[PDB]
Amino acid sequence: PIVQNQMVHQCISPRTLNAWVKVVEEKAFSPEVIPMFSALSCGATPQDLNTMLNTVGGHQAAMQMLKETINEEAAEWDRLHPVHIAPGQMREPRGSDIAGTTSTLQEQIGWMTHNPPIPVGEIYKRWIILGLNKIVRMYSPTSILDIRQGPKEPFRDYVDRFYKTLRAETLLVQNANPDCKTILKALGPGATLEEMMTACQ
Amino acid sequence: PIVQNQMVHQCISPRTLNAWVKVVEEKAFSPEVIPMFSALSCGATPQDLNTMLNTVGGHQAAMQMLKETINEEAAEWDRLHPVHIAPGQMREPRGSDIAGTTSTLQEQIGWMTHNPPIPVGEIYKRWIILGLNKIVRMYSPTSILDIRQGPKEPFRDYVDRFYKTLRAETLLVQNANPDCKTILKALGPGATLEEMMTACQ
Amino acid sequence: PIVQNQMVHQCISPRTLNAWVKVVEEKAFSPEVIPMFSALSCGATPQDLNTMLNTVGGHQAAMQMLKETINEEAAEWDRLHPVHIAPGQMREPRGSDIAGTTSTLQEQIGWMTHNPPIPVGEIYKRWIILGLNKIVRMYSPTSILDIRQGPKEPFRDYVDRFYKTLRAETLLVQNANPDCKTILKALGPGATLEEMMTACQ
Amino acid sequence: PIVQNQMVHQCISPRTLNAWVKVVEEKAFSPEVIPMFSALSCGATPQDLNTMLNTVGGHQAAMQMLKETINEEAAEWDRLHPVHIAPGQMREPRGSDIAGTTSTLQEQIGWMTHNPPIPVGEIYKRWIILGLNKIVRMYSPTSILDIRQGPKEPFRDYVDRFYKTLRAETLLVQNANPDCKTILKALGPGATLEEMMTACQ
Amino acid sequence: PIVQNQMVHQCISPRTLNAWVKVVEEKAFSPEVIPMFSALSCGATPQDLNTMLNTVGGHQAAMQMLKETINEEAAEWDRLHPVHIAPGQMREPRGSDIAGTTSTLQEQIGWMTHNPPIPVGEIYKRWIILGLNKIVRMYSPTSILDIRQGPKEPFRDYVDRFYKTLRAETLLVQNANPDCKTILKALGPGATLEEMMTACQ
Amino acid sequence: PIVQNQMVHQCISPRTLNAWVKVVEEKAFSPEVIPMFSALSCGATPQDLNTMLNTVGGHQAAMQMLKETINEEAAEWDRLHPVHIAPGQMREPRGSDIAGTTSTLQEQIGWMTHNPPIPVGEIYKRWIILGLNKIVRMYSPTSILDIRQGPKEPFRDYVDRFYKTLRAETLLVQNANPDCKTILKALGPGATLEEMMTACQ
Repeated sequence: PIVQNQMVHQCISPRTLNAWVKVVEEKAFSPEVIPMFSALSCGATPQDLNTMLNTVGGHQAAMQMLKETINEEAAEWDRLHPVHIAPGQMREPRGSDIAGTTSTLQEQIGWMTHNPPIPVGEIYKRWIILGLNKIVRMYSPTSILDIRQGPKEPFRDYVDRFYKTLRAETLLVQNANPDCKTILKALGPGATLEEMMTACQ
Repeated sequence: PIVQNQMVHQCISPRTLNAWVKVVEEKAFSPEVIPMFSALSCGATPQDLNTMLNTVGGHQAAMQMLKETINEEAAEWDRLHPVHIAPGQMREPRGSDIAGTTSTLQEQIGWMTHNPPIPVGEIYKRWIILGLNKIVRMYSPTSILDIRQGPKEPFRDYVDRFYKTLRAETLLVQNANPDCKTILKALGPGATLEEMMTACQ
Repeated sequence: PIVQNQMVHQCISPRTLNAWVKVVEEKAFSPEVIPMFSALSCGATPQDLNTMLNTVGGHQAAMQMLKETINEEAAEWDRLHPVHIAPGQMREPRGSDIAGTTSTLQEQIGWMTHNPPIPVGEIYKRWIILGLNKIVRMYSPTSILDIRQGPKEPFRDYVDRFYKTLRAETLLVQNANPDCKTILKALGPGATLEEMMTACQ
Repeated sequence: PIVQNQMVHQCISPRTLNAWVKVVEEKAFSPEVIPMFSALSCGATPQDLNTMLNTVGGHQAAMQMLKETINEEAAEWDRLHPVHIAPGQMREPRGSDIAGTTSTLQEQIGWMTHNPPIPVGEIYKRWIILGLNKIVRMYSPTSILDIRQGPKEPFRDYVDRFYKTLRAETLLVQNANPDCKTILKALGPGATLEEMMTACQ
Repeated sequence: PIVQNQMVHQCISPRTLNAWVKVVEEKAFSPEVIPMFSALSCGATPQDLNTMLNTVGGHQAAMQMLKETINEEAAEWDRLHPVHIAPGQMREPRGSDIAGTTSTLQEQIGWMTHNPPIPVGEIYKRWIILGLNKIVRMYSPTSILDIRQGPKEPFRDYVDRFYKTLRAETLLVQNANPDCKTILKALGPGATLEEMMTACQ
Repeated sequence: PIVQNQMVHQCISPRTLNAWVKVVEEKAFSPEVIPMFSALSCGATPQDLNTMLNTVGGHQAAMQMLKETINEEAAEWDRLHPVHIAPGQMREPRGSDIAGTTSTLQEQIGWMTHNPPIPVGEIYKRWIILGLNKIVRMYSPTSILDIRQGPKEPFRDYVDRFYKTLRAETLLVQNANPDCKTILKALGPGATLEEMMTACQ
C-alpha cells in the first residue's frame, strides 16, 4: 500500500495477505466479503489489488468473470481518456495500467503520489468491486420471493433470512406466516421494523 | 482511524477488523458487545464505522433496525443544523455526511482535523450505539421478573443471572429462595450486595 | 492509554482487549488475575479502565460489587477533596470524574498530562484493585484450616494447595500428615520452606 | 528485506518466515502459491530469497529443479554481462552474485541501494518465479482436455475446475454436458462467461 | 521495560505477559524455562519482574520458596550497602527497593536511567534466577545415578536422558548397556561425544 | 539483536523466541531447521544466540555435542588471535567472549558497533551452524545408497526422498525401478532433472 511516513510505499503485510485468503475460504462470495475486501485493501496499489485477487486459489469461474468486468471498465476508461514520451516525465495511464498489468510499481507510485494525484489504486478498486458485486449477485442462492416465514419460525429468524437475501440479491408482511401477518396487518401503516419485530415476538 | 504522528489517517487494521467480526459471531448482541464495539472503534472515521457494521454477515434484521435508528438521528441532526460552496473551503456536514454515506474519506478527515474539529466520527458512533442499545434490549431473552433463585441454586449464581438480565434489559430479596430470603430479611435495611452474598453463601 | 512519543493518548489495543476478556473467562477471580489486570492496564485512562471492566460479560454479581466499592472510594475522595469554572482552565476532578463516569477523555488526558500531573488513571486503578481483592477473597472456595495433607499426598502438592489457599484468602506442620509431621518436628525450629520440602520429599 | 526509514536493510520477520513455510505445506505448488511467494518476498534481498526457498523442508525434487533453472538464468546473465577491483569501489555482480551464493549481504545492500540501483533482489526473484512456474506446470494433475462437465454437475462447479486446470497448465462449450451444451449453443456467438453461467444455472 | 527511543519506560506487552504464563503452564520448572524467563524479562524493571512472577497461578510452594531466596539476597544487599533525604535528589536503594516492594516505578526508572546507572532491574533478576535455579534443582525428578541405558534403548535416547538429568541437577560409559559399553571401552581415552554416539549408533 | 534506529540493541522478541523453540519441537534436526535458525537469528548478539540454544528443552545429547564444536572453534580462534587493559578502552575478544560466556552484553554491543566493527555475533553464528550441520548429518536416518524407487512408487515421490536424503547427508537412474530406468537410459546423456521426471511421469 501507500501510506504516510510523506506518502510512501509499504509492503503488503502477511497479516493482510492471510486475512483476505481466509475470508474467501470461509465466506465465499457472501455479501459481507466486499466491505472486508475494501478495508483490507486500504491504500492499495494496483499491484496490491492484483496480489489479493491472485492469491485466491478457488472460485476460478468467479475470478475469470471478474477479469471480464475489469477489461470492460478498462476499455471504457480508454474510450474516455485516450493517451498520447517526454524524457523524465510522467506518462498518462491507460486502462491496463490502472489494472496493473502493463504498469510498473514505480509508475503506480508516481501516479498515486503526484500533485495532483492520479488515484489509480482507487480507480482500479472501484472496477474490482463492480465485478465482485456481480458475482455476489450471481451466487446468491435464493430469490426474495422464496423467503417466507415458517409455521413455527420465530419472526426474528425470518427477518434475518429476508434481509440477508435482499442484501445478496409490504413483501415482509405478505411473506410472514398467518399468525404474525394478522398481528402486523393490525399494526396499521407506517410501522418501523423494530415495531413489527416486537409485535410478532 | 485518525491518530497522532499531527493527527493523520491510518488504515483500519486486520486485527481490528477480525476482532469485531468475531465478537459478533461469538457474543451476538449480549450487552458487553457494546463496550467492545466502542473500544475497537477508537478514533474511527464514519467510513471505519460503516466498515465495521458492514463486515457483519449475520443478524441482518438487527442491522436493518440499526440503519433505521441511524436515519432517525441523521434527520434530527438536519433539523437542528441545516446546511447551505466557496472554492477550496470546508462545507458543513449533513446527517448522511456524518453517517458516511454521502461524504468522502477526505471530507471526513477534513472535518475531524479542522480547528475547531467537527468530530463526525464521534457523532456517528453515538448514533450507532443508540441503535445498538435498542437491539441489545430487544434481544434480551428474559424479564427481570422471571429471574428467581432456584431451590438449590447457589445465591451467587442467582445474583449473576439477575444482574446479567438487568444489564440486557428489594426485587433481589423478593426473588431469592425461602431459605436465603429469611436470612436476607433478618439482615435489616441498608445491606450491601457483598453483605447479602456473604450471608447466603 | 497514555504513553510517550511527549505523553500522548493511544487507543487501547485489540490485543489488550482480548487478553483481559480471556483471562477472566479462563481464570475467573483466582488471585493471579489481579496482577494481570494491573499489567494489562499499564498507562490506562479511567475510560480505558471502564472499557476493560465493561467488556466482561459474565460475573455480573462481582461487577456490581465492584461498582459498590468504587462508589465508596469516590465518596471518600469527595470528602477529602471538595471541588469548587475559569474560562480555558482545568477543573478539579471529583470522585465520579476519576471513575470516568462524569469526565471526558480530553479532561482525563488533561489531568494525566498536566504539570504537576493528576494521575486519575492510577487513582482509579487503586480503587478497582481494592474492589477486585474483595471479590477474590469472597470467591476463595476453601479455608486454610481445611487444607490438610492427604495420607499419600506428596508434600509438594499439599504445600501448593496451602499457599494457593492462603493467597486467595506452624499451621503448615500441624496440617501435614503424620509421617511428614514427624519428620518436620524433628527438623527443629527455624527451618526454611525449602528445607521442609526436601525433608518430606 | 530493504525498506525505507532512506532505504535500509530490515531482518526478515518470523511472521513472513512462517507464512511462506505454511503456504507450501498447505498448498504445495498450486498456482496461487506463486503470487503469495512474490508478495511475501516484497523488498527481499537475494539472501532473503534463499532463506525462503531453503526453509522449505519437503518437495526436494522441485527444489532441485528450481536450482537448475536458476543456474540456467545465471549463465545467461553471465553471457550478457561479463564482469571484469578498485579499492573501495562497487564490483559488478555475476549470476551467482545475483543468486546470492557468492555475494555477501553487504554487497547485495550496496547494489540494491546504489544510484543508479542494481535491483539484484528483483532480478533473482524473476528467475525464481520462472523456475516455480515450470514446477506448477509439472505438478498440474490434469489436462484441460479431461475436464468435462458431469451429468449432474452444476455448471459453476465445472467452470471452476476448467479454469483451475487452465491456470495450472469453445472448449468450454464442447466439454459441457448435453443439456447445458444445447442451451449454450442457442446463446449464439459472443456470449460472456457471466451469460453462459446464468444460462446453465 | 526500559528501552531506547533516550532510555524510556515501555509498558510490558500482552505478548510478553502471555508467553511467560504459558511457558510455566506448559514446562513447569524444567531447566529451559530459566533462559526463557531471562529473555522475556529483557530490560525489565523490578515492577515488571514482580508482574511476571505474580501472574503465575500455580506452583505456589515454589513461588513462596522464591520469595524466601529473594529476601535472603535483599538482606545481604542491605548488609553490604546500608542506606542513609535531600529535596529533589535520588535516594539510595535498599534490598526491598531492588525487589520492587518498597520502591515506586518512577524511582526504579530514576535508578535505571541515572548516570551512572544503578541497574536495579538486573540486580533483582539475578536474585530471581538464583531462586529459580534452586527450584529447578528441587523439582528434578531423577538422580544422574539412576539414568542407565536400557537393553534395547538407542544410545542417542539414553544420552538425551543423561544430559537432560545433568542439566536439571566416565559415568556415561559406566551407565551404558553391555553391548555399547564394550564398544565405548574399545574406543580408548579421549573420545568426543560425537565419536561415542557414532560408535554406538 | 542489533538493528538500526544508528545501530542499537533491541530485545529479542517473544515471537522470535517461540518460533525457534517450536521449529525444534516440530522438525528436530531436519536440514531445513538450519536456514530457519540463521534467519531467526538475524542481527543476533552472542547473548541472543545462547538464548536461542538454551531455550531448547529436548535433544540434550545434540546440545552437548554443539557445545563441544563451539569450544573447538573458540580454541582455534584463540590460537589465531591471542589477546593481551587501558582505562576506558575496548579489549580484544577471546573465543569464550565470542561465544558469549565470558563477555557482557555491553561488551558485545561495543564490539558489534565499533568502527571498524568486530562482528562477534556473526562469528559465533558461523561456529554454531558448523556444529548444527554435524548434528543434522548425524541424525540423518538413511543412506543415499538405500534410497531406491519402489515397484509402484511414483518417480516424483522417489526423487523427493532421494534429494531429501542427499540434503541431510547416475545414482538417481541406477536406483530407479526397472520400468523408469529403461525410459531414463533411453533419454541419453545430459538430461536435466525436469526431463527425467517428465519422462517417468
